[PDB]
Amino acid sequence: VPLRDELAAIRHRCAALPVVDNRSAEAILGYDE
Amino acid sequence: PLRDELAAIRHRCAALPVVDNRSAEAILGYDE
Amino acid sequence: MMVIDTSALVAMLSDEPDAERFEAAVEADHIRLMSTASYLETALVIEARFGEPGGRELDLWLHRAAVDLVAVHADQADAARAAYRTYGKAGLNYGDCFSYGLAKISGQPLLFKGEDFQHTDIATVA
Amino acid sequence: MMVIDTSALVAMLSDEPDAERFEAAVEADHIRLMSTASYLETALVIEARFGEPGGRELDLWLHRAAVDLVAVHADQADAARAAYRTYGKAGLNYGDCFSYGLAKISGQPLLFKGEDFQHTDIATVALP
Ligand SMILES: [Mg+2]
Ligand SMILES: [Mg+2]
Repeated sequence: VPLRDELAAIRHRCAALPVVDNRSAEAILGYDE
Repeated sequence: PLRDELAAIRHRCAALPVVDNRSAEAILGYDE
Repeated sequence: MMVIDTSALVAMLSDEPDAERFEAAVEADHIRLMSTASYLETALVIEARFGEPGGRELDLWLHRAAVDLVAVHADQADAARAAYRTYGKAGLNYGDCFSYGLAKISGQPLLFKGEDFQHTDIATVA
Repeated sequence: MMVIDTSALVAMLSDEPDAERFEAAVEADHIRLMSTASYLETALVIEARFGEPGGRELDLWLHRAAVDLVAVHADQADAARAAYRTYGKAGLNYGDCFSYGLAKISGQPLLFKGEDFQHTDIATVALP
């Protein structure tokens, strides 16, 4: 119920999901040429 | 007649000096 | 109606090959839509290539083509997000997403040059 | 009011070292905006990294923070376009221009992390 926890839950959940793509940050955008 | 203008603009714009010739990608900040 | 990506303006303004066919296209149908963010990508590419005098010519082209600069609405952003998992990285860029977005939503064909933007869900302009 | 940049959301959604400090700042300001192109950018980076279950967590974060997704109107693109002459590249990339544009037309401070928005004519939300 308090937003601060709600976002921590979301973060920790999302954070803890598998890395289907370790191509990091800028190559995802099609911008490594 | 529309066609003339976009040719005039194109020719007129194309004839500017090239101040940076780097790739489109790189000048958008996507090359570090 | 039509949509014009950054590829077909950065092309024309730089007098790349077949720029006159892109003019005929611009001529062939009267209302021409462009995504405020494709326009922006176009505005940066021009003004680094040719400086601010590049921008004058860019600005003249857009006013003399009577272009309607369409806002990136949420619905466009969701079609791109949606479509990127299939067609993103040949591929499809972040910059391309706004042309895709506007097109998929507006339902209009897309003027462009380059490999990307072939083999996607939306129509290509001949 | 605030505006948020993808650099921030992605920091938070990827449990980056600072992440807690951003939560505290998001929590402190109850009115929040994001450009649809900065929302779109995160989406691609999250969904690529974690799959659509990541996307799901993005959509849920956005829903609870009640974040305003703001259309990228012509006026913002101009300010962005103009700024980049001054602050592009040691500065902004094409993607940063969207959060940049919204902050200046809104006049609202920008929550980000990293270097790209360090030295620019728009205010920043500082961390607590
Ligand atoms: Mg494009
Ligand atoms: Mg950004």
